[PDB]
Amino acid sequence: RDFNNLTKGLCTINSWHIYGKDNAVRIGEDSDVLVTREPYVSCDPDECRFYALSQGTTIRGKHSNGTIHDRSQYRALISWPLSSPPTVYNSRVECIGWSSTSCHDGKTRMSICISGPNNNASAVIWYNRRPVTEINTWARNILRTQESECVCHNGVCPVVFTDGSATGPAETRIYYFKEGKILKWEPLAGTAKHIEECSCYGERAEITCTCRDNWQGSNRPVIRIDPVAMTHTSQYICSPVLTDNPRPNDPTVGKCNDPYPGNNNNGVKGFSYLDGVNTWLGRTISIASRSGYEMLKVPNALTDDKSKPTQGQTIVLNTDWSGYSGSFMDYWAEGECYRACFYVELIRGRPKEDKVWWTSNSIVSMCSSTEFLGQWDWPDGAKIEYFL
Amino acid sequence: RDFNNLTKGLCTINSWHIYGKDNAVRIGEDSDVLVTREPYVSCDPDECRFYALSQGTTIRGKHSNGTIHDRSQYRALISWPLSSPPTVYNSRVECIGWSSTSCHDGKTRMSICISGPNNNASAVIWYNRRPVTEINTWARNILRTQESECVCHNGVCPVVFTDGSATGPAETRIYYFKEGKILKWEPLAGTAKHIEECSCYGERAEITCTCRDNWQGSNRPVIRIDPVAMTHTSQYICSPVLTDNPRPNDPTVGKCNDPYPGNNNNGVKGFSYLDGVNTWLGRTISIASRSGYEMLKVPNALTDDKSKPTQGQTIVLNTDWSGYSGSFMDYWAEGECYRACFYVELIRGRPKEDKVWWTSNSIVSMCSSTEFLGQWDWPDGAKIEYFL
Amino acid sequence: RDFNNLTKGLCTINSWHIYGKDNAVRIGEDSDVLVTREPYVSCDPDECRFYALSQGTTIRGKHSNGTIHDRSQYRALISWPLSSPPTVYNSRVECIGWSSTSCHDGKTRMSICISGPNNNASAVIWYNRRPVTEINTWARNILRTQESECVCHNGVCPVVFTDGSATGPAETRIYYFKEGKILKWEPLAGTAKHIEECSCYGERAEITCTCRDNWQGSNRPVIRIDPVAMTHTSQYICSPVLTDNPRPNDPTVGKCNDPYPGNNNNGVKGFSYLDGVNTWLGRTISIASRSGYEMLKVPNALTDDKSKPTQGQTIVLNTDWSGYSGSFMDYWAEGECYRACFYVELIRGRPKEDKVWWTSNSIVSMCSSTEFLGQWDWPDGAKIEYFL
Amino acid sequence: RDFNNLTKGLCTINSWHIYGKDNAVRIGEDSDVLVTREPYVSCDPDECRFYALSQGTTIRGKHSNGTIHDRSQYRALISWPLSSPPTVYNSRVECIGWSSTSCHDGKTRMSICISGPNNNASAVIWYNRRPVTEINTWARNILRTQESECVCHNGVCPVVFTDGSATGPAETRIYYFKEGKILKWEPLAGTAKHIEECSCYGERAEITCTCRDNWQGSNRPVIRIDPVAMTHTSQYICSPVLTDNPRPNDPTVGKCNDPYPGNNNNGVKGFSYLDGVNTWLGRTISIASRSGYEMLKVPNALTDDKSKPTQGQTIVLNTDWSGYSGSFMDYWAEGECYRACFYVELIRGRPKEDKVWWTSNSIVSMCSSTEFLGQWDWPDGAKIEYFL
Ligand SMILES: *[C@@H]1O[C@H](CO)[C@@H](O[C@@H]2O[C@H](CO)[C@@H](O[C@@H]3O[C@H](CO[C@H]4O[C@H](CO)[C@@H](O)[C@H](O)[C@@H]4O)[C@@H](O)[C@H](O[C@H]4O[C@H](CO)[C@@H](O)[C@H](O)[C@@H]4O[C@H]4O[C@H](CO)[C@@H](O)[C@H](O)[C@@H]4O[C@H]4O[C@H](CO)[C@@H](O)[C@H](O)[C@@H]4O)[C@@H]3O)[C@H](O)[C@H]2NC(C)=O)[C@H](O)[C@H]1NC(C)=O
Ligand SMILES: *[C@@H]1O[C@H](CO)[C@@H](O[C@@H]2O[C@H](CO)[C@@H](O[C@@H]3O[C@H](CO[C@H]4O[C@H](CO)[C@@H](O)[C@H](O)[C@@H]4O)[C@@H](O)[C@H](O[C@H]4O[C@H](CO)[C@@H](O)[C@H](O)[C@@H]4O[C@H]4O[C@H](CO)[C@@H](O)[C@H](O)[C@@H]4O[C@H]4O[C@H](CO)[C@@H](O)[C@H](O)[C@@H]4O)[C@@H]3O)[C@H](O)[C@H]2NC(C)=O)[C@H](O)[C@H]1NC(C)=O
Ligand SMILES: *[C@@H]1O[C@H](CO)[C@@H](O[C@@H]2O[C@H](CO)[C@@H](O[C@@H]3O[C@H](CO[C@H]4O[C@H](CO)[C@@H](O)[C@H](O)[C@@H]4O)[C@@H](O)[C@H](O[C@H]4O[C@H](CO)[C@@H](O)[C@H](O)[C@@H]4O[C@H]4O[C@H](CO)[C@@H](O)[C@H](O)[C@@H]4O[C@H]4O[C@H](CO)[C@@H](O)[C@H](O)[C@@H]4O)[C@@H]3O)[C@H](O)[C@H]2NC(C)=O)[C@H](O)[C@H]1NC(C)=O
Ligand SMILES: *[C@@H]1O[C@H](CO)[C@@H](O[C@@H]2O[C@H](CO)[C@@H](O[C@@H]3O[C@H](CO[C@H]4O[C@H](CO)[C@@H](O)[C@H](O)[C@@H]4O)[C@@H](O)[C@H](O[C@H]4O[C@H](CO)[C@@H](O)[C@H](O)[C@@H]4O[C@H]4O[C@H](CO)[C@@H](O)[C@H](O)[C@@H]4O[C@H]4O[C@H](CO)[C@@H](O)[C@H](O)[C@@H]4O)[C@@H]3O)[C@H](O)[C@H]2NC(C)=O)[C@H](O)[C@H]1NC(C)=O
Ligand SMILES: *[C@@H]1O[C@H](CO)[C@@H](O[C@@H]2O[C@H](CO)[C@@H](O)[C@H](O)[C@H]2NC(C)=O)[C@H](O)[C@H]1NC(C)=O
Ligand SMILES: *[C@@H]1O[C@H](CO)[C@@H](O[C@@H]2O[C@H](CO)[C@@H](O)[C@H](O)[C@H]2NC(C)=O)[C@H](O)[C@H]1NC(C)=O
Ligand SMILES: CC(=O)N[C@H]1[C@H]([C@H](O)[C@H](O)CN)OC(C(=O)O)=C[C@@H]1O
Ligand SMILES: CC(=O)N[C@H]1[C@H]([C@H](O)[C@H](O)CN)OC(C(=O)O)=C[C@@H]1O
Ligand SMILES: CC(=O)N[C@H]1[C@H]([C@H](O)[C@H](O)CN)OC(C(=O)O)=C[C@@H]1O
Ligand SMILES: CC(=O)N[C@H]1[C@H]([C@H](O)[C@H](O)CN)OC(C(=O)O)=C[C@@H]1O
Ligand SMILES: *[C@@H]1O[C@H](CO)[C@@H](O)[C@H](O)[C@H]1NC(C)=O
Ligand SMILES: [Ca+2]
Ligand SMILES: [Ca+2]
Ligand SMILES: [Ca+2]
Ligand SMILES: [Ca+2]
Ligand SMILES: [Ca+2]
Repeated sequence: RDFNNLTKGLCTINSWHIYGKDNAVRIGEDSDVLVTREPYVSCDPDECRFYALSQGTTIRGKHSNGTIHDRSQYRALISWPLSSPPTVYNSRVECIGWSSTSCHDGKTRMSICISGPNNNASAVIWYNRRPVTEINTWARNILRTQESECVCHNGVCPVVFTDGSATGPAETRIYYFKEGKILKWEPLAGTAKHIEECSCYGERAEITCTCRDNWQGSNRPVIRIDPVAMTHTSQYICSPVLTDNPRPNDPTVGKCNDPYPGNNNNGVKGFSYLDGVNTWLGRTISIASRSGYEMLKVPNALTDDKSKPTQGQTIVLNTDWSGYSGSFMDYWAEGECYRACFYVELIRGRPKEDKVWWTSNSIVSMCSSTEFLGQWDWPDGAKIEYFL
Repeated sequence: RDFNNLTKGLCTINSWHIYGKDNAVRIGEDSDVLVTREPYVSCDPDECRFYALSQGTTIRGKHSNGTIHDRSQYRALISWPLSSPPTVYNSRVECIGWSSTSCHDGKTRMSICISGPNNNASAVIWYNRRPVTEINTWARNILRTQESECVCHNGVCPVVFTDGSATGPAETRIYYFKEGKILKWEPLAGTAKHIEECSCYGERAEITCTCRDNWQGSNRPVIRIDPVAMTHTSQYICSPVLTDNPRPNDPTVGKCNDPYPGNNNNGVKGFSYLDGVNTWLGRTISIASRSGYEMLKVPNALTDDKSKPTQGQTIVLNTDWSGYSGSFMDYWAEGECYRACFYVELIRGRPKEDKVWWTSNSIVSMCSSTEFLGQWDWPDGAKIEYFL
Repeated sequence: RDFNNLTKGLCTINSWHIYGKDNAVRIGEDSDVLVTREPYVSCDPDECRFYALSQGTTIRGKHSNGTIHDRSQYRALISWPLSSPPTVYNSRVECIGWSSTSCHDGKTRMSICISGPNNNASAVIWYNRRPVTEINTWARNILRTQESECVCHNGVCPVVFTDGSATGPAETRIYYFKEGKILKWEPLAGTAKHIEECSCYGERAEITCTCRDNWQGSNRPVIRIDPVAMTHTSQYICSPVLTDNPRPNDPTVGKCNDPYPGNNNNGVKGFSYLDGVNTWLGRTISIASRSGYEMLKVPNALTDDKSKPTQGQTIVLNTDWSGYSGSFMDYWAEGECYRACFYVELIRGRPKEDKVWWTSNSIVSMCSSTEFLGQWDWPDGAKIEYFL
Repeated sequence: RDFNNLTKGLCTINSWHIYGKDNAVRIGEDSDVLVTREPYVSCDPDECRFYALSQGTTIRGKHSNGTIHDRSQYRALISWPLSSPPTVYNSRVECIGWSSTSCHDGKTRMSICISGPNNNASAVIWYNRRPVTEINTWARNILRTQESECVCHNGVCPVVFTDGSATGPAETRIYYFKEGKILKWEPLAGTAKHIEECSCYGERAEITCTCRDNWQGSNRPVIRIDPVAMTHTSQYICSPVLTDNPRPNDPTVGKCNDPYPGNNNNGVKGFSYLDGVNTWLGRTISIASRSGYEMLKVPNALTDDKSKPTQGQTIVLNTDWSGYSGSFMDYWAEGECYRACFYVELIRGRPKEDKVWWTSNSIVSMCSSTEFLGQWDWPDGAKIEYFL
């Protein structure tokens, strides 16, 4: 109807309740479930759906062999009903490509897919399910974007892209789209030194993105965007509670304007909700691999370089595989505040489970509760041996 | 449009006509049908659908091994088109969890799913397909609810929950929700001594629930709710025609305010329509197991401790497996009265049929007729041997 | 919107064009297609769909063994998109039972399914997808109905039922329903001596049904109904071009008011369009079995006992299996006349092809053209050997 | 709402961006994907879908054996969601037949399917999903049409048909339909000597069709239609850049009004966008077989007999199989110009890959960009060996 405006603040997060879970790998053992990875969740004014990058083959299909690879001509951004698995028969293709983002502006949806060879990729921006704008690679080195939803404010939907090295300085740009057209773009500014896969959310006319510094940081870079002025700033989460992976053990003091050292050229897409005392960080339990997942309440994590946890909640046990994680919220829910939500990608198969030739995942998603709810762990649930 | 009000009385039940049957286990022998249990039926103003707790795997899938277990992280409340089987491709997830209830208030639907470990479960109340309220376990011992539809009156939808022992006194609460928010809750009152899995229906601004006294009763406890005053009473069906299972043989006089003895710590979800002479009780034919199913007209069963049958109808032969049963009605049908309906869960597999490693069910459902219709029996129809 | 009225006459039939074909058995060899039989086609104001009695199992499923049987608790009337096959995932259950009819009155649809044991069957009449009326068996000997669409005029939808012997006089009734309620019913009148499976159509406020005299007639009985006066007449098609099956060879003079002799206690559901010179009869090519299918223009067939063909069109070769056939028309099409249509059930499996343990069918459907179109034959197309 | 009018001109084509890709053969290796061929794409005012001629069997199905054949009673025009594969469960049958065309006029869709034996075929024209007009074969030698979308202007939708020899002069007709009824038809005029499978598009009240001269031409015949005057002209693309297949090597001067010689009695459906300097031609890279695919910017190709490429883009490598290609545009997109689009049919199986007994394809589709985008190649992606 009218463009949505980020007029509410976040609800108080006292715990996390189960929101969605598709048990895709369990079900796909004996049904036509597509192989995927890089999932996320995004809402329309009347529905919330699961999203992911399909690999263009079912898990039991022979073409599942080799799906550990990230970029192929057989990938596409698909969406499907909440908590259902991504099947051949219920998956709606939003666009073709191996890197994506998508968000609804209140009137209709914008989806972006990047495709092409490493030195000649291009982004196609779709709006109202039609292609509207295209952007060619500017650094000719894997043009790539969020892998989770973007956020809109009065028609303006900022999106973070990176083109260039994954192990040195790269060329990150913040594009401001409206109805799929480019209003403006700016090069990354601030103190974040490397940006990849931003996880964003909005509240009170401000959009916050927690990203991945693949080059040197084990703390996460943060980009805060003003969608009206179409400007931004960047820094790192100050807190010593490190949230990338792999990462060194937690120190007692973090870094606010530089990558916290110890691990180079690697990382995992992640997220956080930075809202004063109502601050919660997500991270893998393991400092070595994408194992387990927990939420930690770390008051003022963004600005306090000595901030430590005051509460927490385990989402996935350290004895279970996790993966990417990102933020989304139902901006069209009732009430006076936006309920923070996130999803965790539960990766199965290669490289951790190499008895199978494929790599896929299932999804688990939670939203915040003002109650202090009891906790459960939520594993993918499949038995690899069944696939042998 | 407007909240539905229970303005009609029940139609006269002179017999039962076939309403729906999904033949899920038969069909699922060679199609992607989800393993389920704890099914029910519930209507929206423009459609009636089947509901159940999925086990997050197909019947032929290898992950079907172990589905005799009731609570796992892979369960979810799903709904699907009337008389179709619950397939991977047509099942809509309403929420995640291992205990549920759901009902439409005339404007939109409220669904409730409980999840978590035994000592830390929580209920999430969804309204208009969005999470609205959460309730943490109060007795830290398997927070659980109806496993069949709730009933609404002018926006108020009462729901019965139990937390605590299944073999001694527990903490049952009646919650009064409106638009997914809690208006009030009260602890169970009256003479019912233990409450589990209430089966409810409404007529003339009163909601009647027939439940399961797992601890000591072979007669069924009854909770009658006033959704306007938001108050209730409880007692037992007085009739000597005992309807739980397992149960002792029928005596000549029942008990009105105490559990009828003979069988402890066990039972099955069941239901009844208590409307003076127009009273009909459902029960398994077997007093020992979930075998067979019959409807018995027992005038004034609720208040007459010597009431015996005056008419009956066999639904499932004693040589066929039955299971849970519950009430629902299409509150949005035409006419001057509400047509009583019920479903019977036809459980197949473990523990009765242990040649297979799974446990699932199909559904059969009937509604009342003012005619005196001929009767047929309605078995699940599948051949276990085909699954070997 | 408003009830449809049969205000148009039939279009001139100069030939038949292909309308729909689902290739169900071919496709079902490797997909989840339900076993069916007794199919038909019926239109809603905005869509035309295929209908049939499912057997509650897929063709490749092990439960397909035994589907030669006509009445079981696993059957149901299902409908699905035009020319798609009846799959587990796209079939919508209209009601439960082993004999049916269905028709749209312009506002909504009425569907009728009969179920139960041979001596205690009952019909449930659904309207607007809700059960409204029930009728108990009156002769306690396989209450049965059309197996093809009924026809409505200003809300009144007549339906022909038969209860009683299939090899002697039976009790046939014409019920006049409106909004699923019984307005009136009358016992069969006229000279038709036995009635089963009527195939009907309407034009100019008159409904014509061509049925099956199972007891003695090889010519087909005809019931003409006035839906306003709610009265009818019956006779036989006078023409010597005999259209039931099995049947004796064609004579030079038929019978107008009595069954044409030669074959007893057997037959096949069939149809015709009786409109003066614009008269076309359908029939199997074989006089011995349900083999082949042809349309013959037989001017004044209904009233001329010496009428012979003046034109024809082969639909299915005598070297291919056919089966039931019936009439339907899209009463909501544009133009000044109703275009006559029909379907032919292409039965595969038992008893003619007993190397497989199942019995199913596919559907082929045609409508009339005012052009004189070239002809093709339309076989089921499946290879039984593939199923071995 | 109102009939669409071709009021815009083509957007400037500076490159081609990926639009859709269904990876049908890859996915169908382990899911119920229908065997097809002769695909295309066509838009409705609110959705764009993939179209193709099904073979009435899945790829893994045993009935896939023999699908190299073009005309059978088991074929049908089906459509399905953009970039999804054509599955048994998501494919909507538009009509029955082995040659087709389809287009939306702004209000509703017209679909045409031709069926029958070679000497007695007939076309049935459907409008608003109902059969409206039928046309009998006029030359009794494989009545055939476009195999890609038609184009409408103010309700008038011209369609090119050919009946007669494929290796000598034939009888081509241009039919002008409106609401599925024939307004007028004319015999082919101009200098094109043989016409088959026209690929059309519209801009500024003119419809341009690039077809296939199967008899003698390696250059492509072009028919330009005035849908208001309902008249046309025909010629050949003058350019020496030859675009049919097989074909001789490119000369330095082409032919404007006669077939360019060198290859007889063969060809492939193809297309082009003829718009002055904004002219782009599609063609297989191989001059011998349906291998590879490229787009070439050939300014004034239609009228300049010496025109050579000034820019290009590879779509499919010469080491990958291609096939048919055709034009379509989303006439209902926003903006001031129509964005040129095309699809390429990626044929797999027989005759090029005869280790399998079937012939099918997948689809890849692109639209133009005003940017100069980097290029990628888009193969079908399946491994034939997996099917052995
Ligand atoms: C029923 O359900 C309820 C609701 O969930 C359950 O109650 C919950 O219980 C949780 C577990 O006990 C609890 O979560 C913990 O909260 C701690 C914060 O609370 C405590 O501190 C504050 C502040 O002084 C007090 O006010 C408060 O009262 C508590 O005492 C967190 O500190 C916990 O997280 C830390 O521990 C877990 C291991 O359990 C780690 O995985 C996590 O990463 C944290 O520890 C690491 O990081 C810190 C920060 O840098 C380091 O100091 C520390 O050494 C650890 O570092 C190592 O490990 C990390 C990760 O592997 C690695 O990166 C690093 O390098 C080091 O190797 C935890 O979050 C909930 O808050 C609580 N909720 C409520 C409402 O009560 C209840 O138990 C359930 N009931 C039953 C019967 O089960
Ligand atoms: C065509 O269709 C029609 C329509 O369905 C068919 O007609 C129906 O026929 C039914 C079966 O005959 C009939 O159902 C029975 O009705 C009895 C009530 O009617 C009779 O009593 C009244 C009152 O005096 C009379 O007015 C009336 O005229 C009749 O005489 C019920 O009593 C029957 O239920 C009892 O029997 C069945 C076994 O058949 C048990 O399964 C059931 O539980 C009841 O019996 C148990 O319970 C009582 C109550 O405590 C005990 O007293 C008794 O000993 C039994 O207890 C044992 O078993 C239970 C269960 O296992 C166990 O818990 C306990 O411990 C003990 O071990 C039955 O309901 C329909 O009413 C009738 N309908 C109509 C409209 O006529 C017709 O036959 C069909 N035609 C054909 C040709 O098939
Ligand atoms: C391109 O397509 C066009 C369009 O379809 C093709 O043209 C069509 O060709 C058809 C076949 O030739 C033709 O159909 C036949 O029409 C006959 C009627 O036309 C003739 O008679 C009239 C009247 O005098 C003339 O005006 C007219 O010009 C013709 O001469 C029918 O009589 C035909 O049906 C009879 O024959 C077929 C066998 O071919 C039987 O299957 C059928 O049942 C009819 O014969 C039986 O029944 C009669 C009636 O009782 C008996 O008299 C007779 O002995 C047969 O009885 C035996 O068989 C039956 C069935 O098994 C059994 O029950 C009984 O006991 C006996 O054993 C036939 O319908 C179309 O009308 C014609 N259409 C047009 C517009 O022209 C064209 O050929 C195609 N082109 C190519 C190149 O292929
Ligand atoms: C990142 O992406 C960008 C964007 O895609 C990439 O840049 C693109 O690069 C393309 C390949 O280099 C280029 O495409 C070529 O363009 C040529 C036209 O440009 C040139 O000429 C003009 C005019 O003088 C100049 O202005 C311009 O600057 C260039 O110099 C075309 O001529 C090319 O097509 C010809 O070559 C290809 C083989 O590469 C053939 O397949 C094709 O059919 C053409 O050649 C045949 O046909 C002609 C015409 O008759 C004959 O003269 C010739 O001998 C060939 O004939 C044989 O082969 C055919 C086919 O098999 C057969 O039928 C015949 O009988 C003969 O056997 C080609 O289209 C893009 O334009 C360019 N785009 C842009 C915006 O720059 C960039 O490289 C990528 N970056 C990286 C790092 O990869
Ligand atoms: C979001 O905020 C903008 C204010 O900028 C609102 O957009 C005014 O809205 C009315 C109705 O659409 C128009 O008459 C104005 O011209 C609108 N736009 C602007 C840019 O001034 C918008 O309505 C708000 N969204 C919601 C849901 O209230
Ligand atoms: C079919 O015929 C009946 C005439 O009997 C029409 O029903 C009059 O229609 C208007 C609008 O619905 C009302 O004000 C009258 O009272 C209607 N009914 C009767 C029974 O008199 C009906 O509209 C016709 N159907 C169509 C499509 O025109
Ligand atoms: C466009 C692309 O390839 N994205 C990939 C991303 C990228 O490699 C990383 O951001 C370092 N540059 O890494 C991962 C990953 O599981 O780690 C998966 C993504 O598919
Ligand atoms: C929440 C839960 O576990 N419910 C289970 C219920 C419960 O055990 C009983 O109410 C006794 N407490 O029993 C049964 C059962 O088939 O008997 C199945 C339910 O899944
Ligand atoms: C209700 C019922 O059984 N109908 C059956 C019908 C019936 O036997 C016949 O009308 C003679 N009475 O016959 C046939 C048949 O293929 O011949 C199939 C139907 O399923
Ligand atoms: C109606 C029909 O058969 N069309 C066929 C067409 C035709 O043979 C050609 O136009 C020469 N006449 O050829 C091809 C082909 O792959 O080459 C496929 C089409 O199915
Ligand atoms: C089918 O059922 C019959 C009868 O029970 C049995 O003899 C036969 O072996 C069965 N065949 C299969 C393939 O199940
Ligand atoms: Ca399968
Ligand atoms: Ca890092
Ligand atoms: Ca009990
Ligand atoms: Ca007969
Ligand atoms: Ca040629």
